Amino acid sequence: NDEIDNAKLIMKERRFTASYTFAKFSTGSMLLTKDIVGKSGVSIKRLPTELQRKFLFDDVYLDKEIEKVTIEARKSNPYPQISESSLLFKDALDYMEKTSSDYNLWKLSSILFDPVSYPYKTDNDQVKMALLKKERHCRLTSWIVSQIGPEIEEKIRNSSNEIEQIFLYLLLNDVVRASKLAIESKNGHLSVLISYLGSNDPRIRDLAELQLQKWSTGGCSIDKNISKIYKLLSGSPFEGLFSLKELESEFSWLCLLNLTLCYGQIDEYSLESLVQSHLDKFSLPYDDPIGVIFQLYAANENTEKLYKEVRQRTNALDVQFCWYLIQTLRFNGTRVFSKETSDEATFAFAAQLEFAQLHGHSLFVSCFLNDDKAAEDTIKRLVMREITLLRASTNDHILNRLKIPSQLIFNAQALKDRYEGNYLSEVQNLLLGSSYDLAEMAIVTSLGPRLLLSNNPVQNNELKTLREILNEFPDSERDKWSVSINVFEVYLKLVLDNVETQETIDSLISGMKIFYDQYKHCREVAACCNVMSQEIVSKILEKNNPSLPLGQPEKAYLR
Amino acid sequence: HNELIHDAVLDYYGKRLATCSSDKTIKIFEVEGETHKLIDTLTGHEGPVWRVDWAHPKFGTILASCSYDGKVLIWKEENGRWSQIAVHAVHSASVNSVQWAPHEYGPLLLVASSDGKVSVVEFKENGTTSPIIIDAHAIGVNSASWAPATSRKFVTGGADNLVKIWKYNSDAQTYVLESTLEGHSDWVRDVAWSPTVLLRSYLASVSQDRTCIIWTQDNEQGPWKKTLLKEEKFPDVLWRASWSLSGNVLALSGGDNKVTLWKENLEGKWEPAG
Amino acid sequence: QEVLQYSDWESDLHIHLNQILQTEIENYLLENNQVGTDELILPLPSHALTVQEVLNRVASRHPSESEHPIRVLMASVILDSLPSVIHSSV
Repeated sequence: NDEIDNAKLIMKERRFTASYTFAKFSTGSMLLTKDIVGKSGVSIKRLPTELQRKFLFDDVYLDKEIEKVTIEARKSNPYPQISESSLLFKDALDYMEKTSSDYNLWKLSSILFDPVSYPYKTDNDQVKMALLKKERHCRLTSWIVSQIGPEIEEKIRNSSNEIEQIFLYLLLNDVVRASKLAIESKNGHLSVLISYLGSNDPRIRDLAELQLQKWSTGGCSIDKNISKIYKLLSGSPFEGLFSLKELESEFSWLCLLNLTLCYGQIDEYSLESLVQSHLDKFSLPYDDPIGVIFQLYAANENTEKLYKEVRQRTNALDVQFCWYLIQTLRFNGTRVFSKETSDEATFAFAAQLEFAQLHGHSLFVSCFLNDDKAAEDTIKRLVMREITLLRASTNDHILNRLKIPSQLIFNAQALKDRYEGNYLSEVQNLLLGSSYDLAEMAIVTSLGPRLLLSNNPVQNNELKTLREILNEFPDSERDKWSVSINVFEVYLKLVLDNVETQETIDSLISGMKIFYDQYKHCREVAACCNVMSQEIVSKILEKNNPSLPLGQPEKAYLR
Repeated sequence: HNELIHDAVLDYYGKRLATCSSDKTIKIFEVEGETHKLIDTLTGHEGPVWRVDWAHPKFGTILASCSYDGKVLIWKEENGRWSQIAVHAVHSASVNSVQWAPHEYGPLLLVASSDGKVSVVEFKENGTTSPIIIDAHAIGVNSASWAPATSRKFVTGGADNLVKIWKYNSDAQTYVLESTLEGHSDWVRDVAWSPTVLLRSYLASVSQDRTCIIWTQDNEQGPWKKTLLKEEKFPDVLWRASWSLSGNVLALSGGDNKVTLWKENLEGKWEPAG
Repeated sequence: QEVLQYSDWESDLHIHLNQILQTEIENYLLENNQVGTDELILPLPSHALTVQEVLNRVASRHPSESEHPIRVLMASVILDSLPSVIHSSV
């Protein structure tokens, strides 16, 4: 009516246009949107993961990681960190769905960024390195070889010439079938002439280049098949008169990395430079997850810097994989990474887990964080928020025994389960909690508004045992005392005894008068001081007061 | 009412929720899911209710409640029943903010009002409200969020359009004017400081100009840097802003219902995210 | 905490001992009757306070002045218990 014009005017001073919604955060970091299906009139929308991985809902994967990392209690801040990361990429070959090319991503990191196993001994430190070089190379090339296997046979059916069948059965590596048709094309030197996988010879390099150059002279029908044979043979599979950047479809980019890696001369020039030597001619996929692994292998010490670049564009280094890579190798100091990129990957990852709704899996990611402030206060804040996730499995109690200074989750329980109905239940488990201090006058803001008990000499002797918890607490500077808190304990000695006290016995009418200069929080903490006056009549003469409601305070109690 | 809802904010536990409206009440609807449960309807107000906030828990859960009439009602459960234990009514005009101090700091509710005033409610020794009157904006102070530790600190949002940062000193006893910001040209709605768990705070200082200017501090000792959520006037006008406890993700709902999960990426681009 | 400016063993003890005499003068003045019920706005602390027990407060508070034995000699003359200190130091 006029309440239309009124409401208008108020939200001129709020300046709101009338049609209000809001989005808030709850306690698991998810949204609360106004939708009139709620009984508040708001309903919770559970926020979804930045990147979905299947084994960030797998408890086994998390507890494996705990047991494959060196947990410290950090010397600066006891709240737990990680000294050294003994992570491996074969931890994710226990887990991950096995038909994603994620499994392929995990597989590829295992061969490169976790180094070969060495079962040989050497007598020279020049062959020490060569044997580790060949071992990683065949590993590398056997994984490539299986994943080009179909792609080799496609280009077998996209050709038809007999030298093509010899040439391409050599790359799919089946020498006994390679020379079979070489007998029927009339060859005894081209039947094998692709076979340099562990052979380096500088002479045939020369042969392959001269062979190109005689054919160029104008006219004559010269084989462009024998020219690919002598392209692989020259030691330089692009340069010359003929080239493999004119084959954009009679080989794939992935077969081409293999051609540079084994027919650039495996051991005459290093591995990773020839990986980079492919990535000059061609720029690899950002959306095939295995393409990116060979870029960040093409880059050695600029792995950290290619990560920041590929990331400006589409990601296949998306936040789980980069997290795993940087946090293995920056603790190790084998591949360099910036400590600031370390911090962004870690932090970003804890966000995705808090869309995953797991407080513990996040708590463990704060451990890799070694900024002393962040890995103090992220740990505190998690624990007092959602206590309830942290108790639920025995994986959860190994999150609760990183080097948790268990007791911390118990000191957040008695802050959590506290409510105003059962204030006294958990302020009791601050008192009897017995790792606390300053619960000594806090029990007095529960048991002052209801000095109701169960009022026998077993509850009162039990309440003796409760004011001895007071002295169990550590003793503070200028705080902690028991010379006015034994007031309520010398009360439990004049309530099992009759004897009129002129303070021949007690500090308790004095103790009430101190308790009308003490009462702090609440004026029913001041009026209980008036109620405990009344429960002790003929045992005092009332130099305090008994407890608008006047009609019957009783002004006669003296003798 | 529950259909032109203007606030619904939870406690730090996330188990208790208090929703207000144009109902002239505070219908307490705690979180049991998308079902919530009435415990009491608190009548004490006259006129539209704007903001409530439960206490941060180390000094109870204690519901303030600010409203048209002039009144901030301190409600507290005391022996399983409620009782308005103080009244904090030192204002005449529309009271527009109530936000408790976080339980990294002590008992310091922050009341703000478009009468010109901020009021730093000092809880005395029976819970007896006593404010020190300060001014931030002299058209009216429409909002007031706290700055926790990513001494005491807060932020207020202008009806003068300025977003003034306020920082406590104990040799002058009040909030020293730390700095003054302005990229705004119609009035501020909500000034939301981020609770990041590390050195970083962005401030989505929400404005009526159909724009929200995200001031950014990359680390706290980096300065306030002008960036925009997007670099155009929005079709409609923009409402309540929040920042997460861990991740620092923006969340706002628009007039057309612009869902916002646009967090600042590497490249410095407020980038859509989960 | 702003009657502390030296914050050490003896700075605690001064302010401590101030309250020991200030409770007990009102008691003494209740014998001599300068305390009544028109003589307060706040009920009087007619508890007598003990010297040695508030020294055990001080001692546990500052093990930074337990390393100064002279600061321990200082304590013991206000206790007035000179053989006991001299027997603990041989």
